[PDB]
Amino acid sequence: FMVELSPLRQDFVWGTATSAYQIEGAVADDGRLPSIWDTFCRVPGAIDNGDTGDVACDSYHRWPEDLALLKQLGVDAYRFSIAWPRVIPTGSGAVNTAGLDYYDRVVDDLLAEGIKPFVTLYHWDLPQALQDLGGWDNRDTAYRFAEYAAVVGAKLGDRVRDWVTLNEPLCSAWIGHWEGRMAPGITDPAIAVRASYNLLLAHGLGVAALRDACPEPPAVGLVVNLSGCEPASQSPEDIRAARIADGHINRWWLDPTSGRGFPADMVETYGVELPERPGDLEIIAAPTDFIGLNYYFRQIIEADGSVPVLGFSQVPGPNAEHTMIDWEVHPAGLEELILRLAKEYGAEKIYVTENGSAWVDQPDAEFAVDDPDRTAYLEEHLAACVRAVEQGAPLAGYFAWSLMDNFEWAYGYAPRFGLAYVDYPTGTRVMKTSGKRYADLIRGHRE
Repeated sequence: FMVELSPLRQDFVWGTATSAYQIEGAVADDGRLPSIWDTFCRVPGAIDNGDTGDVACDSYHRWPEDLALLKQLGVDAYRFSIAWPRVIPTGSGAVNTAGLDYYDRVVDDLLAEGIKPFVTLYHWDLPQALQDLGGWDNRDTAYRFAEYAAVVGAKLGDRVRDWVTLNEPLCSAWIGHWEGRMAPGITDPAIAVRASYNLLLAHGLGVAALRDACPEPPAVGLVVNLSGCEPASQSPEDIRAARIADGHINRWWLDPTSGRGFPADMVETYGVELPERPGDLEIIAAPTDFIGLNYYFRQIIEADGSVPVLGFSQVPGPNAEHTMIDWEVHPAGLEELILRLAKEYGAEKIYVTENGSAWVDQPDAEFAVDDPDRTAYLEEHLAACVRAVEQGAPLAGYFAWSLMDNFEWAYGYAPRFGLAYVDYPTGTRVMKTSGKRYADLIRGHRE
């Protein structure tokens, strides 16, 4: 199968994405202080194989090697994140000049190569100093986030025009504070629900901070990892359970940012008093210029009385094709979610801010990798994007996760998502077949 991209407008944005803790390393260099992910990597058992982000791809010191990959791809845009503890290391007060200078240089270099920066402010690396004050269960953290947004926007917002406040708040809130599988490893539904609230408040305060501080008017959006939630059977119980999952995974984030309040069925499900103050709903519903869809899989849901509060469990998806971390391959789910954002939520501009897959790579001695399953996943999901556009969706671009292999959180380095292979001992990056195919597809679209 070879995807046909001609239905996409010529001003479609072709991109690829990374995040700071996953690639930068240099965790103690040039004024950086620890994040909650530094701390989590010191907890025995938290990360598969005892991996850490201490070195990762060493992109703090090897940024030109990333830029070389970006030029080889011919992407129009690069989505990367700013490390809060590199810029305001304690989360309050003093700005770390050297840290902010790094990102200033990245922006200039990208623009010199004709590549637009898409900047994520928060990609999970909360300063540990703020976690020591209660983290996202302290409303003050949202105001610290807004201050950080204003610092970064004032510095970069003459050149950076495209901004993400938070990446995947579901992961920060539910996986970081309910499941405990991501930093800070808390397992408490009440803390988790309050954290989800303060995260959404931080999003809204951050939108306002960027519009106030950027020298040129910013386009700002939230990034959410959505999954269609489908019942394992047509029993009334499974249908209802899948709808609760839909609230937990999708509507909890989309409804209040769209001005529809928090979904009443989920408020009743959680039974947690939201830490709400007058005016907060208007802040959370701050007007945005796009919505960022991260998509990897749908979720098949069954009713499950053994799961406290939620009463549902994910079960395996039925498609034969699964990635190395057992994520079902289902490109139709990407088409469907793009259309749901356009139709049900009236989204005026949608980006696929992440999509990609991890497979076992077999490099040769010079790190060349032929990755046919990663390539096929890419082509099939691009075809789903094309179908959504043909049905009227305002899809403005697509960002491949990821530019190169990197630290995949509690999985460690085992799942390689890169379009380019990374030899971690040397930092050598070598484009895989998938990345070369992506470059060919971009070129063919522009021709």
